[PDB]
Order: sequence, then structure tokens, then C-alpha cells
Amino acid sequence: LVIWINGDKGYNGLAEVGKKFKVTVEHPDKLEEKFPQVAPDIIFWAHDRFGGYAQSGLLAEITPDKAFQDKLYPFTWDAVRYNGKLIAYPIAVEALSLIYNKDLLPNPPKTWEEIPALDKELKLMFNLQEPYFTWPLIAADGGYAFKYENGKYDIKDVGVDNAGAKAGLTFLVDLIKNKHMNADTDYSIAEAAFNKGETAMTINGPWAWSNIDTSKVNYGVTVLPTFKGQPSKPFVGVLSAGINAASPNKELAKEFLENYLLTDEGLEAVNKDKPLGAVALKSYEEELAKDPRIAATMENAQKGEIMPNIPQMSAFWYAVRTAVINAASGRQTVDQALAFAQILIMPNLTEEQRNGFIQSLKDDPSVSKEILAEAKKLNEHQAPTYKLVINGKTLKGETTTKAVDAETAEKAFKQYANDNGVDGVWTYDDATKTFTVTE
Amino acid sequence: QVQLVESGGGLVQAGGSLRLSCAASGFPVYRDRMAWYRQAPGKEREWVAAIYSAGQQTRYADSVKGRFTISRDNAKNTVYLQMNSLKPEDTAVYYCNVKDVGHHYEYYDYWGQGTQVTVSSLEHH
Amino acid sequence: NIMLTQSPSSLAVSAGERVTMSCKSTQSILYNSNQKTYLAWYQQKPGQSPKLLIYWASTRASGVPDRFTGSGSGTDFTLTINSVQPEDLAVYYCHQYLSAWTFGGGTKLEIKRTVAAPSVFIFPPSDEQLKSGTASVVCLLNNFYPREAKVQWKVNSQESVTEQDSKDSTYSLSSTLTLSKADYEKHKVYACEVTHQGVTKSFN
Amino acid sequence: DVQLVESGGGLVQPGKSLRLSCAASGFTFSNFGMHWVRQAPEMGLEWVAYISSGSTTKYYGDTVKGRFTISRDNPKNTLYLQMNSLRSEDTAMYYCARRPLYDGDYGYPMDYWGQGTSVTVSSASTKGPSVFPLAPAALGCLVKDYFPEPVTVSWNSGALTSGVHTFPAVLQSSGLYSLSSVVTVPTYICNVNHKPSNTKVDKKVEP
Amino acid sequence: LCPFGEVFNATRFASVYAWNRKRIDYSVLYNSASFSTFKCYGVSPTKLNFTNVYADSFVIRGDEVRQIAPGQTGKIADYNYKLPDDFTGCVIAWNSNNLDSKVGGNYNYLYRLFRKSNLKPFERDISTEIYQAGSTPCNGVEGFNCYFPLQSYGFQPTNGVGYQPYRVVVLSF
Ligand SMILES: OC[C@H]1O[C@H](O[C@H]2[C@H](O)[C@@H](O)[C@@H](O)O[C@@H]2CO)[C@H](O)[C@@H](O)[C@@H]1O
Repeated sequence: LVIWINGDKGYNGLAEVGKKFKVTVEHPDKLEEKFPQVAPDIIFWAHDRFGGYAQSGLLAEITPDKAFQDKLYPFTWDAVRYNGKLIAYPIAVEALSLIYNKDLLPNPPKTWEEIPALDKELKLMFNLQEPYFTWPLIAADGGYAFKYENGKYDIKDVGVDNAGAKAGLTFLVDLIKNKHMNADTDYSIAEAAFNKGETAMTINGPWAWSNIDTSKVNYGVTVLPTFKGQPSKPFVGVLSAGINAASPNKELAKEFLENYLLTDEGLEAVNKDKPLGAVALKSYEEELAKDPRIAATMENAQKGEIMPNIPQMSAFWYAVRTAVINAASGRQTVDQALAFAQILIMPNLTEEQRNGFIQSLKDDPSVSKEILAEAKKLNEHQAPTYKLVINGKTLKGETTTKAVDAETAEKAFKQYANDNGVDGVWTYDDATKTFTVTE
Repeated sequence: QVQLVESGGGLVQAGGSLRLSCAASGFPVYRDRMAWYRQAPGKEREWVAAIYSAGQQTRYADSVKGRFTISRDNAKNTVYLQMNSLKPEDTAVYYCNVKDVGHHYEYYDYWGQGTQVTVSSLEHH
Repeated sequence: NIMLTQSPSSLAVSAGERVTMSCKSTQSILYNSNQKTYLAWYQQKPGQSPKLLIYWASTRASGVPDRFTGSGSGTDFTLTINSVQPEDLAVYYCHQYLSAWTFGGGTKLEIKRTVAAPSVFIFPPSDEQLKSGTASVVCLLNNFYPREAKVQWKVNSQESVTEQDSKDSTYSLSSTLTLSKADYEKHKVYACEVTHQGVTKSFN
Repeated sequence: DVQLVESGGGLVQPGKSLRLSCAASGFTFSNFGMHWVRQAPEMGLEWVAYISSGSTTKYYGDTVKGRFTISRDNPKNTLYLQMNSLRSEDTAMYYCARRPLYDGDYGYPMDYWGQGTSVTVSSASTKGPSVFPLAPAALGCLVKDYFPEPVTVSWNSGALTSGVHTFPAVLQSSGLYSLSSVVTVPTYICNVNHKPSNTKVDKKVEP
Repeated sequence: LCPFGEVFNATRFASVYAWNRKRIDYSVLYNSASFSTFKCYGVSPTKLNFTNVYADSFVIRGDEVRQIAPGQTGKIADYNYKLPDDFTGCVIAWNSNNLDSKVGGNYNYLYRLFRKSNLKPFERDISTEIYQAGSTPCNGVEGFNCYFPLQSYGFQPTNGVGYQPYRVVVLSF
């Protein structure tokens, strides 16, 4: 068996778990983008890419067991559900949390705006390259990836252009411009800084905890700070296992997932290597919820929103990433970056039309709203009386006219018949509204 | 002395895009007003877009607001009209235009040679 | 939108020889992808819906006689008929269908033949019309050529000529004189004299 | 075979609205785009409107944009054209035409046209025609004082068509129309139909 | 001393339609041998040596300097900058080919070309709304009888004295 997981997860622990079950595990770089093009027996990733994989047909639908369904949390099953069928086996629920240094600061900042001042006392930094870490601050003030109405996602509407998203991104670029956070830093640099205690506070998921546990520096985990009185709403990730459609060992991989990995011993061996967070298995989660860090993770998950599993997600991410970079490095303004993300999210646009709209937004930002409206219109456009009967000696026929009074109609028809040389007896039937003239 | 030469355009399918260029010689492109007019075959020449040096930077006709845009480049002394979501109504000859008064308030409306933009409408299989 | 100008507006020709009618385009209508010129030639017979003749300005539509051919390029095109038939009497339009759709001004084809002797008929007003308060007298010409013919009334005249029928290539004409009941009653004899290249009809 | 028939034309006042229907038979209506094209004696053929197969794309003529709306009902195989704010320039005969599949590749242009219906606009009202025989060899019947001037004259209900001469309707000084239709012969009845007045008159012509 | 260096020798002079206004030794200006036109109305240039002093700065073309005077009529005097008929103060103007003229033309400077009505003395109009020549509304959109009210000076280095860029400062007391 071949397993692909991210480089920051517990690859070693999964290796021993597979060894107890041969099983081979690898951690290739950029596996979320390598998987669609290459096609590994099973891949562990967040549920957002799994919907796109299922639409492309790369993931084989798994036959579940009702007892197995009852053994795990139901909302995880709903999250890994696409069009009413289950495409993956949930493993863990991971959400971002604020990890601060106890020695550097007694209590975490309650609001985002306090963070600048605190920072200028030290003279906060995290991963800015990936939009997963930046998104909570953008979405704190109403920004949404896709409108969720009556349980369904509206692809036609994208909320990355809301005034809340603009406010969040302009606050973040103000933090960057105040020399408070490095624009070029990534996950690895942020981790290295936090182990050495250079930075007081950071945003990270459960998986990083073990590494900090190796640095033996005291760390406190809590909810992300509120933005303008509104809490940050981080995307909730469901780290799940997807079985490849072309897997020659589909049944073996399914049995390994059901009976060996998703067990108390398997989860406790994996979590020791790297903290998975809120696990999907009920008993281990109950035995682990006593740890305050899992409680903070679950609180952040409750405050935040789970990632959609629609196939229009990955492209979205790319757009947002670009937007964040366009705001992080100062190459272009916040509003322009959000307009570019909105353009890039549109699925039906041809490459030439998309490039044209990108150029039009580049060279004139004064009418950006009208450009976006026309682009959205293009994207939607490319989405795949009284009657007379005369019986004379010469003419026989009929004629209909518009008259309000019967007397007026009979006078008009008398004039018409005289005009046509008809002179004879007249009869009228009001039931059928017919003037019958004959000789 | 003043010379306006247009380039770009040609034939594009409905919904495509184009970038008309107006190269200007004899005057800096940063001036009071540089505009783009369209003339259809058998109609009257009408105003499409314009870029100014004071007040609102760009102004557009109602029928082409959003789809079109106008920008200027000082280094290459050019005015660019970017046309998106083109429709068969946009089939016309486009002229870049300036208004320069010589000396006696009889402003010579300097026009260019004009470029043909034909926005076809054909169905493909 | 691309305008098209058809020339000549009207031409007259006998049967058996060749005709060529042109039309000019405002701009070249050559499609880049296929390198095919997008123009058609349509034939509309009098009182009939237009009938497609030629497409791509060179290809011949199904069922079109071989005598019809289309040529031209750039911004000017021509339709050529090698052996004009009397049934070919119609209006031909060149229609471009690249950017929107436009049609030409229409080129009307006339059929020339030997001069024909008109048959002259007289029609006095019917008694019913006289009862109606007005009178109308009709002078009628069957099967005459050419169109030109002068009619004079002998005791407010309307002249109506039918289109040249394709079967025989002749004309028919009506000159109608309208008078009041009193005006018709005052006079006694009514006649019309017709002068033509190829006669007076009277009644009391 | 492919057949298109128009209906709904008639006499309407300026500024009113009118609905034109085009019924198709012999081919799949939902697969082909449709055109509305009008012709007038002083106008020639002129394309008016175009609707796509799936109604996604619609185009309108420059002189009729903002007033004419084109629509279609695929299950009923019907095409509708709604005209608003009619002006005196809109008097014409309208045809519905079929745009063949993928004229960008095959290139086959508008091929099948309907019979067409005459839509006229004027402040004047309709009036039933008056039919008068002509005593004879040629004989005929003459129709006076009708409006508008779509009118069909046949002989013996179309039994005879050889020697039939019908003349274009000519405008009188009184604002009406009139025409005479005649036939050369060695009983004869001429049939006159004026649709806007719904007037069908059968005239026997005798000396 | 008064800051005449900020006024006379400033690198940037605004267009005449948006002429610069500033609030405040004159014999040095009278005999500076650098001033092409120095004409004073209501006061003697030599007797200047006053509670309100205002300096107006703009750039015009050569044959329009005579429009900066009381009672004059013309585009600069009508729609750009008008002085009162009882003006007490004066006008200075000098050639600016070396500074304001750039090779290939200098089209930065602007003047207002249209306005609905003339202007009262001592006021500045900065509005850049579309002018209506006819009666139909423009809706902030050009077209027939819809004109942009500003126009640029084509200050080419080869222009004659009549069309050369003049810098004009008006000292009003
Ligand atoms: O590129 C943005 C990225 O965000 C999320 O990726 C997370 C992933 O879910 C975690 O398991 C871990 O790898 O941290 C990543 C930080 O980017 C989305 O899951 C992913 O689809 C998206 O591309």
C-alpha cells in the first residue's frame, strides 16, 4: 500500500501503524496538486479537495457499515459526503488556534487591534503564503467563500468582495506595512521562530503542537482574536482518507482503514507522533477532550465554518492565495486583489476573456465594480366583434366588425350592404350575434 | 506635427476581447483629453471612451460602461482601449481622437486612420 | 453590422444570354478560422419567400441550377447567370452573415422579349356600384410588351400594372376612371384610346 | 418536410403592441436558432431579431432594439415576437427563418423561410372591401375601399389559375385601397379574402 | 521679510483654471531686469514701500497676458480668472520657455474653454463637469453638444512669442 500525506502530519506514526498491519507512506511536496495530475493507494487530506477529486472521478466510492457510521461523529460524515454518497473515511477534525508564549505574555489579546500595540512592545507572525491561515481574519467580518443558503452552496455568489473582506485585508496589509509581520515568511519560518521564542504568538493547527513540545517552551492555546468585535471564523478542516479509484488493492485499503487505522490504538499511536486534533473516533475523542488544547480547537471549530466540499473550491483557493500575495508583497492594492480573486473564481470564462478582464482591472480600477458586474454577466451567459352574413343573388359571404352597440352594427352593415349592392330582408340573432341579410 | 496612428483589432468572435492601441506622435500622451470614438457603417460617429488629466480620470459612454476600458502609457506614448465581452453591435471602425486648438479657437479635431473591429457571431461544433 | 450595396438597382435582359450583378461590402467579410468568405445570394420571386441560391459566395446550394455562379473577394462580389431563363425573373439579394445579418438593396431582374400586341378590354361600372353612389370604368390590357403604354380617356385616373409573369413574360395593365353618380349620369359615351409600340375601345 | 407558418399580423395603431407567432413542423425546433426578418417595398429585406436554440443568446436590429422581444417555446415548437411602441416605419411583411446548425463550420445560411405575415401600422381603421363584377373574352371582379391591403383574390376557390391576372393594390385619394382581378375565358365565381376585416366574399360574375 | 521666493520662483505653478492662491520689498521686483510685464493699477510701483495681500499664480499663453487686466474680455478673463474693474494692486508676467517648455511638448497646463456664464472677479472654479452646449443632458458623458470644459496648451519649444508659456502672478491689496 502507498499512502500520501502532508509533510506536517504524523508520517512516522502512520508508518508504525501500517507496519503493525506491507504499507508504505510518503510525504511528497504539493501533493494536493500532484494527486490530480499523477492519477498512491490512499491519500490523507482535507475534505475540500476531495469533492473535486470525486467530480473528476479519481476517488472510488466506499461502501460503509451502519455500525461504522455510528462509531464516528455524524457531522464529519456529512462533511465528507458529496451528492449523498460517502467518498472518504474521516480521520480527524483540525482547526486553527492561537498559540501564545506564557512567558512573553500572560493573557492572549482579546481583539486583533490590540495585537499591533503589543507587537510594538516587543521591538505576531505566522504563515502568510497559504491562504488557509490568512482566511480567518478575512472572514471575521462577513467574508465568505460561497453563500450557504438552505443547506446548499451558491456558486453564482462569491463573498470575497464584501466590505468585510476588504476591511480584513486592508488591516492585514496595514500590519505588514507597519513592519509588524514579514510578508515573505511561511509555515516553516514561523515554526522556527516560535520554538526559539522570538515571536510571542502565532496561528497554527494542532499538528504543530508536538514540534513545540520538543522545544519545551511553554505554550498556551486559545481562540483566535476577534476582528472589529467579530470573532475570526477559520475554515474547519476534516483530515480524511480517500481511496484511489484505480487502486488494485481497494478492498485491502478499505479494510486497513476500517479495522486498523480508525481504532483506539491506531489513533493513539498517530496522535503521539503529531497531534491530529479533534479525532473523528468517538471514544478517543472523549478520552482526549479532557486536554484543554482539544477544547480550544473544538471551540474554534464551532466559531468557524467547515470548508465546502464542492469542486469549485480548489480554484477558489488559488485565487485567494494570489490575492493574499498581491496584498502581502505590496505589488497591488487590496481592492484590486479581491477583484482579481473574484475574476479568477469564475469558472465559465475563457482564458482570453479572463486575461482581458484581468488587464481591464489592472489599467482602470475606478470602474472595478462595473467590470466585475459585466464579467459576472458573461460568466452566467456562458454557463452550460359582431358578425354579418350576406346571402345575395350575386355575392355570398361574411364580415366581422368592431361595434359596441347592436343598433350601430346593424346601421353599419346596412350601409355596407347598400355599398355592395345588397337590398333584401334583414334578420338578427343575438345569441350568435349574427346579422343575416338575404334576398 | 500631430499624428495619431491606430493599430490592433481585426476580427474577433462574440464574447472575445481586443486591445486597440493609439500611438501618438508630436505631443505627450498626458494631455487634457484623449478619446475613442466608434463609427458604424451607415451610422453617425459616436463617442465611446475618454481619458482626462483633470477631474474624473476616465469617462465612458453608457452602452460600453464596464465592457470597455481606456488607459494611457507615457513611456510608449500610447492610449489603450481594452474591449471585453464584445457583441456584434461593436462592429465598427474605432478612431482615437484629440481636440487641439491651433491659434484662433477653431479647434482641429485630430483623428486617426481608424481600426476595423468586426465582432462576428458564428456557431461552432 | 456590415452594410451591402447592390448594383445595378434594376437591369433588363433577354433570355439565353449572360448577366452579372455585383454588390460591394463595407469591409472584408472573410472569416479567419476557415478562410471562407461569408456571403450568400438569395432569390426572391415576386409574391414568394426568399429562396437561398449561393453560400460562401462560391458554393452552390442544393437544387440550384448550374447556370447560377458566385464569385468575388475582398469587398466586392458578383452573381452570374450564364443562360437567363424567363422563370429567373426575381429580385436577388446578397446577404452577409458574419457580423450580425444584413441584406442588399435588392437587384430586380427583368426579362426582355419581342414586342407583344396588347389585347384591349372595356368594363363599364356595374349596376350595384351605380347604386352605391359612384362609378368606375376599367380599360384593360392583356399580354403586352414592353411596359410603356399611354392611355387616354374620352367621355382622376389610376394606373396599375401587374408584374411580368415568368411563364410568358408579358404584362397586363388597368386604367380605372372614377366618377360620381351625377358625373357618370351626365355623359353618355365612354371610351379609352391606347398608344403602344405594338386602338380605341368605346361603349354607350 | 420543413414548414414554417407565421400568424398574428394585422392592423394596429401606432404606439400599440403586437404578438407574432411562428409555428414549425417537420424538424426539431429545439435544436435550431430562429430569425425574424421583415421586408417592406421601400426597405428591402432586413434582419430584425435572432434567438438561439436554447434562448441563451438573443440579438436585435439597431432600429428595433429596445422595443422588440423574441422568445420561443421548444415543446410547442413555437417562436414569438412581441413588438412594443410600434411606429409608422414598422409596416412590413415578417418571415421567420431557420438558422442551420453551426454556420461557423458548415456555413449554411438561413435556408427555410415561412410564408410571412403583413403587419401594418396606421391611425386609420379597417374597412371591409366592396366587390363589383365586370360584365365581359375576359371578365373579372374589382374590389374597392378596403384597409389595409393584404388581400387574396382567387377564382372558383382556386380551381382555375391559367389566365388569372391580379393587380397590385393601388392607393386612392380617399386613403383606401382597391384592385381588380380578371381572367380570360373562351359559371365563374371569384373569391375575395381580407383577413384584417375577416371578410370572405364570393362574387358571381355575369353579363 | 515677505516670502516672495515661494511665490515667484516656485518650480510648480498650477493651471490657470485652478490658479494657486496665497495669503501674505517691491522695488526689487520693479527693477529686477527679469520681468517682462509689470503693470500696476491703483498704486505707484515705486511708492509701494495693505492689511490684506493675496498672490495669484498661474501659467497662460503669450497672447493672453493682456487678458489679465480690469475690464478685459476673453477666455482667460471670462471663464478662468477675472479681475475687478476697481482693482487695486497689479500684475506680473514673464517668459517661461526654459522651465515650462519640454521637448516634444508640455501639455500639463490647462485652461477652461466653456462655461454657462461668466465669472465674478476674484474666484476660482475647479469643477470639471461636462459642459452642455445644447439642451440635451450629458449625464457626465460626452457626445454631440457635450464637451470637456478644459483644454491643454501645446507649449512646444519651437513656438513663437505669441504662443509661449507666460508665468503670471497677481498681487492684490
Ligand atoms: O493552499 C491552501 C490550502 O489550505 C488548506 O490546506 C491546509 C490543510 O488542510 C492542512 O491539512 C495542512 O496541510 O495545512 C494546510 C495549510 O494550507 C486546504 O486543505 C487546502 O485545500 C488548500 O490548498
